[PDB]
Amino acid sequence: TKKVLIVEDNELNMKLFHDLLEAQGYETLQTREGLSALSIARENKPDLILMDIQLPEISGLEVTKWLKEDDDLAHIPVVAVTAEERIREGGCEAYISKPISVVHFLETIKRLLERQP
Ligand SMILES: [Mn+2]
Ligand SMILES: [Mn+2]
Repeated sequence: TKKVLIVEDNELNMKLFHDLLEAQGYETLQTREGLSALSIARENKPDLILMDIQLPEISGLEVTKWLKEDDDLAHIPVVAVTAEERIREGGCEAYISKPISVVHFLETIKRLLERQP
């Protein structure tokens, strides 16, 4: 089963993302903090990271830089959740804007998670 690490401080958004991903048969890991996301990634090896760029304590883009600096985490695709240029340059594979489109969101994540090994 593929696992998606969701980094989102907002309860409503976290629940929406979790519900949508669970419906697809994916397992999820959850946290509201950028630093914790790094720790969790090293302890549970997620297959994709859904990163809110607008976290209250830190920029998700700075967290993404730390991910790319780690030899074990650099390969994990990161999808930014923003409220394209900056995100792509930051190391994110794609971006999802809010209000999010359910189909666009799922298509984007499946495209990155479901490809021949
Ligand atoms: Mn948020
Ligand atoms: Mn669940």
